[PDB]
Amino acid sequence: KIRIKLRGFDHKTLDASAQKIVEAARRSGAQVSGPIPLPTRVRRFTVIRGPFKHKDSREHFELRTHNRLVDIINPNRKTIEQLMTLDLPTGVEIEIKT
Amino acid sequence: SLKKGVFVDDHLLEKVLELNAKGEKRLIKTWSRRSTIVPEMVGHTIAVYNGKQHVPVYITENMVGHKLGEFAPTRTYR
Amino acid sequence: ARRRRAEVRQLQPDLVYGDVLVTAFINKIMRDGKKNLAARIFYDACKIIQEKTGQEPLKVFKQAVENVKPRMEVRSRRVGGANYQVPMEVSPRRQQSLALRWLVQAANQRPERRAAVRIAHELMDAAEGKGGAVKKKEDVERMAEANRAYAHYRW
Amino acid sequence: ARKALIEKAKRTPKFKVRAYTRCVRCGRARSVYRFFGLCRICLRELAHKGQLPGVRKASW
Amino acid sequence: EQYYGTGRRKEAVARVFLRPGNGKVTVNGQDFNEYFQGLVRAVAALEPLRAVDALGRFDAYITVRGGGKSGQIDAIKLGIARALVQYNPDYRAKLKPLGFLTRDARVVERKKYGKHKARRAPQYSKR
Amino acid sequence: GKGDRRTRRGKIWRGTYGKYRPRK
Amino acid sequence: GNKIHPIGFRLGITRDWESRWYAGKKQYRHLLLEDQRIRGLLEKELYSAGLARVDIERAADNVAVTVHVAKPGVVIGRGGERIRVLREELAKLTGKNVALNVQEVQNPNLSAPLVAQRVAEQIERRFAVRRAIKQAVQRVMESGAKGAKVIVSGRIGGAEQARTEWAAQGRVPLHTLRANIDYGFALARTTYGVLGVKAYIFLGEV
RNA sequence: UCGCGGCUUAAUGACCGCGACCUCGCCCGGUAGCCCUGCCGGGGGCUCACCGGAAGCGGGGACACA
RNA sequence: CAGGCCUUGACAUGCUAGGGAACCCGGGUGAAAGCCUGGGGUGCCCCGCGAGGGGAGCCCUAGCACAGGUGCUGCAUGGCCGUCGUCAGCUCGUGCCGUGAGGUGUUGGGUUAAGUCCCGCAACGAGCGCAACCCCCGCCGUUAGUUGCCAGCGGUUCGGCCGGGCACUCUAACGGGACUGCCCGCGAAAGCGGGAGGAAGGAGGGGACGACGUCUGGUCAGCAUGGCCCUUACGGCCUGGGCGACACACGUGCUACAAUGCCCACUACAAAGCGAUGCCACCCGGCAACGGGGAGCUAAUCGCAAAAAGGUGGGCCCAGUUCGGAUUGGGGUCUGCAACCCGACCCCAUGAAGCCGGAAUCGCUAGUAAUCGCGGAUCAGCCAUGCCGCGGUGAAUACG
Ligand SMILES: [Mg+2]
Ligand SMILES: [Mg+2]
Ligand SMILES: [Mg+2]
Ligand SMILES: [Mg+2]
Ligand SMILES: [Mg+2]
Ligand SMILES: [Mg+2]
Ligand SMILES: [Mg+2]
Ligand SMILES: [Mg+2]
Ligand SMILES: [Mg+2]
Ligand SMILES: [Mg+2]
Ligand SMILES: [Mg+2]
Ligand SMILES: [Mg+2]
Ligand SMILES: [Mg+2]
Ligand SMILES: [Mg+2]
Ligand SMILES: [Mg+2]
Ligand SMILES: [Mg+2]
Ligand SMILES: [Mg+2]
Ligand SMILES: [Mg+2]
Ligand SMILES: [Mg+2]
Ligand SMILES: [Mg+2]
Ligand SMILES: [Mg+2]
Ligand SMILES: [Mg+2]
Ligand SMILES: [Mg+2]
Ligand SMILES: [Mg+2]
Ligand SMILES: [Mg+2]
Ligand SMILES: [Mg+2]
Ligand SMILES: [Mg+2]
Ligand SMILES: [Mg+2]
Ligand SMILES: [Mg+2]
Ligand SMILES: [Mg+2]
Ligand SMILES: [Mg+2]
Ligand SMILES: [Zn+2]
Repeated sequence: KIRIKLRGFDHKTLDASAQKIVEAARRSGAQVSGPIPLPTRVRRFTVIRGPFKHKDSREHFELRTHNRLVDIINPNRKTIEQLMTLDLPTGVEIEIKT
Repeated sequence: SLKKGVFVDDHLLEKVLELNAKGEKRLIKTWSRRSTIVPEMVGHTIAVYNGKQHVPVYITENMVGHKLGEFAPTRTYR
Repeated sequence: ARRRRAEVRQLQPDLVYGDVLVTAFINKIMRDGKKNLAARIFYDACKIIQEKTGQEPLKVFKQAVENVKPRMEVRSRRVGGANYQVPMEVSPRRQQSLALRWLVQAANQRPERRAAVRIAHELMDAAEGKGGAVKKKEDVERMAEANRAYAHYRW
Repeated sequence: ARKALIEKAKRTPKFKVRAYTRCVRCGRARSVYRFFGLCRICLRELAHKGQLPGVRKASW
Repeated sequence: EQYYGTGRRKEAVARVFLRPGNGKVTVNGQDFNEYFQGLVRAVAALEPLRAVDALGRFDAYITVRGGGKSGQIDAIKLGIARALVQYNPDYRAKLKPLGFLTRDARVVERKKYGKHKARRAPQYSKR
Repeated sequence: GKGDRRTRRGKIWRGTYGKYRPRK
Repeated sequence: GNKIHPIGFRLGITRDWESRWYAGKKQYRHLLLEDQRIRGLLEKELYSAGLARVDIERAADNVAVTVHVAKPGVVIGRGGERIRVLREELAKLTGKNVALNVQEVQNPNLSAPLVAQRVAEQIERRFAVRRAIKQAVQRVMESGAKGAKVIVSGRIGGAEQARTEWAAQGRVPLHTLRANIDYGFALARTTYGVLGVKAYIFLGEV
């Protein structure tokens, strides 16, 4: 039915922010689908490493947005109680939409 | 290029239309080279500006659908 | 390579003949990563073979490779003063490469104009003995074996 | 001329083509990123310090 | 029912489903030789069944995906073998004299900065 | 070849579209 | 043209990002501007307390600006008022709820961003340079660490030729990813130039 | 966190013995926000986040939900 | 660079101070900047129905310290980097030897990618290096399924489109797996030659990683910075030009010089990506670039998007040609205030040099070379054939 979507950067806090939410909406009523790890979005960008004259042999960085969604299937007020109030990520953008 | 504009200037256009008042003087010192030779408003010699000075191009009917910057050549060694 | 033996890339067996000489000939025909056109050229070439001569599609080609296969080939070695051009006998695992490369060069320089008929008229004349590739073989086996005077450098 | 230009990048009451983006920490006018806004040098010395979240030395 | 197998090669993947079936194969809702139409190496994919010599018993529905034609062909060449190995003890020890179960992970190797195609260094002045 | 602007491959190399390389 | 930055070499593993937050292309540049400007306020104007790092977070409009200080006695205030005025300063450049959590270090010599600053204070206080280096490494080992290395770069000792002096006690395994070598860097802005103090502190491995 | 002796030191340490203390309440007093029938003003709840007066302080060094 | 101009100035404040204090609207001169210029005129500190006055932000004037410098110096420097070179090394503690510099350790034979390891040894250890710890790509498993597939009665807009549903491919976490692990031959041991099983072999393949230091390497023009120099100019603003010029020379690439090739049509087959003032599906118009509607997308959901090479069957017929696409003229579309210097494309003419290249030289040891397209960055457009990535087809050879 309704989805909650979790972007962010560190997956090691993201999975502990998502499996917590799976456990919380389990503990607050009926069942909800697990963490569906839809693919990460890798913003790569390259940089001539030295400041002046070093075009060959340069460095490049990556920026991995980790997206993970959870499909809430029966949204009771009991679910919104321990879900929409009890919002605790740390650097993770959660967004709740149909 | 450029089929949706007359691409003449808000000061070159004003000066040539004011100098076409029944015939008038000849000095018009422009800096904006980008403007075209104002079609059916030829005749007055314009001092275009290649950067070093003002070259006084006498504009003729064979040069009407061109720009003013063609007649201020910007370099030596043709 | 310098350190190790540098073992050869094991090829594939071919499809329609199941042979290993023919795949190296596909590779020597193959221009700029175009094997689906190169082996296409070879199978049109054996079609022209079956049209012209009542032989096998593979036998005239294998006998052409054998009758272009060199034995004594000349290699240069600088031995002071004037760099001598020493003859030496060739491993068959290099004779196959030299033979197929000569076949492709002489077939591409061969004065016919279409792809597979150049190889057709080249494999016919090389299996006969009067082709440009066997001419090049006799050229190098007359460079060597008449350049036999400096053969005491085996290296 | 860079203390002029790092404010000329701010002010635009004239035409909107002259809004070239300039770097944020330094004042470089080349290789400034439509992401972060740092140039490539400020990007390298902030990605190595760790003041950009998510960025990381890449190897794929 | 399904003698299923996986298969993947060179970022071309393959889901082979060997049927108990008479004599044909198919691919992705198309005919076999209308998918691989006129490749001289097209029928190099079916080379498991012509060498487990079990060709006269099996159909193969195939969803093959990604990569290119001759990458998908080698994906099928792995797929038929890894599919018919699965329901079998003795269709297994055949491919070690064939190589027909190894993904062959020679992939298109990653381009390196300075070079052009991960090995091709630029031309060299030295002057 | 590819530097040409009035063919198929000469337009796919320049990237754009035209009478010689159309849009479907 | 060597030795990449041993924070950013670790950065994915064994080491957190010093500013961790999130948004896409819309507000990443706009967050990074205020995230640099907060640090340009702090590191310029909190240096007397000796701040090591400025861990900056925001979940949603809760800017945790938690800093790492050796001595919070001039970044909090007597009972706390410099913390108050500094939070009303942090409100002036970003309007959000800028919760500034000062956090002290567990040993102010196992933190390379303050050892390097202490060496920089010695150079700007005109002390003997290699005496300061071989003292700072010894004070790090008496605090107790697995290995240190204080590279101090050129114009050293008021000279004209600019050699680089350094001293180590213990092991500094830079190329080992699991090592957790903390790294600090601090300029020294005395009369004879810019003395660039670096310091590596090899903490517990794995 | 600061004086005085020393541990510890090279200036200086981190650490001890008292002292100038602190804030938090166990010691006291006031201010102020809501939870609401949608709009404010009159009874409870007590919360000191804010602040003055504090007997020893239980403590640590300079901070904060209901 | 040329010209118009501004001066404590685009700015950072901080002071003396009549003034206006937050600020909006224009007119004229002008290439613009600038300069000259007229109409509305401030909650608050306030004592205020008072005249008002001290006086708090901000702003303009006259000044002040000063700002500013892409001015010089990378042999004054930091920072960062290229480099020798991912090369196998450089050292130290202690002991010994040597008057000492300095050995020794680190030599020797063996061995590897390696100063890697073992056996002897005045050495015994240790540090930075190597290796490994990290990541991708390999296989397998657990979790998870708005991607994914017909296995299922079966609807059927007759379509992955759904109705049933996740089997898989996948996705991205967490795990396992490969270690000489086994066995044989050689070997003092390390290890080497081979075999088996495995998906994989003896660093499985690639990344990131680059020691002590050298080149007084490069950068004061990314920044920071000592010093000296400019301070109504070397600073600042703008308009226009230049950075694109061209007698030639060089370096790197791109297309070519063709029939394995070229042109038209048609049908396939990718990963990587990137997009709310953007991507633009799908129509209409225009041969076309594009233009006018407008769907979807806050994106594994919609879009760029066509993939190209391939394949299909039609043309060309060894021709400077239906090779080549440089040039020049014309018709135009977009961006942008502005395409003349100098943008990109579209179309129609033009059709040159060039028929595999001197002496020399470079690149490459496996998905590599070669050939083919695609994406991204910066970005209004774009110089892009470049760079950074992605995949498609995919070789020959390494005797030594
Ligand atoms: Mg001689
Ligand atoms: Mg061979
Ligand atoms: Mg621009
Ligand atoms: Mg490639
Ligand atoms: Mg043509
Ligand atoms: Mg289509
Ligand atoms: Mg001085
Ligand atoms: Mg003034
Ligand atoms: Mg000098
Ligand atoms: Mg330097
Ligand atoms: Mg020594
Ligand atoms: Mg002695
Ligand atoms: Mg070693
Ligand atoms: Mg490996
Ligand atoms: Mg120099
Ligand atoms: Mg300077
Ligand atoms: Mg300079
Ligand atoms: Mg600067
Ligand atoms: Mg100037
Ligand atoms: Mg230039
Ligand atoms: Mg070239
Ligand atoms: Mg063509
Ligand atoms: Mg993009
Ligand atoms: Mg429209
Ligand atoms: Mg996407
Ligand atoms: Mg995708
Ligand atoms: Mg033209
Ligand atoms: Mg050539
Ligand atoms: Mg020569
Ligand atoms: Mg691209
Ligand atoms: Mg360029
Ligand atoms: Zn920058």
